[PDB]
Amino acid sequence: GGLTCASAPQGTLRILEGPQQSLSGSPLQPIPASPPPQIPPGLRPRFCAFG
Amino acid sequence: ATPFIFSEENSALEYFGEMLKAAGYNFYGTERLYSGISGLELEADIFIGVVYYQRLRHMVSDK
Repeated sequence: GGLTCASAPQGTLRILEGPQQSLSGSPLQPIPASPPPQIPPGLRPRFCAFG
Repeated sequence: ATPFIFSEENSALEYFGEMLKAAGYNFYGTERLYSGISGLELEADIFIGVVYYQRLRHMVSDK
């Protein structure tokens, strides 16, 4: 009436919960790159010679 | 003067020389001076500009 060893298991199942990968879009930056410093339009000379 | 904003294609000297030439000065930043001692226009045109100087805390009065 006691507990005895039974037949060895024939296989093992290991369960884990996993989600999946999306598409590669690689959206690097809101406003991207190093935007260049640049000329103010027209500007004009702010200096003249004497005479 | 942020580092890494001006490349080989867009140079800093090109940019600021265009800025200067747009004000009536010359591209390369050289204006020609006179000698305040002899009164003659020096043969070489000088490189003049505006730069930001700091004054350090080490004075001959303390050393």
